[PDB]
Amino acid sequence: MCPTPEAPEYACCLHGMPTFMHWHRVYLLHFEESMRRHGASVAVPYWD
Repeated sequence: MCPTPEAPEYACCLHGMPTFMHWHRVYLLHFEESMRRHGASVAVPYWD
């Protein structure tokens, strides 16, 4: 689903380009924003 539903005939995440980072930044944030909505007192941890 990408521009413009239901026309595509496409795939919707941004790889691989400079804005890759950017996109996924947003993505993670979205996730976080939903997670707290169900009572998350914790931000998404990172695994090293």
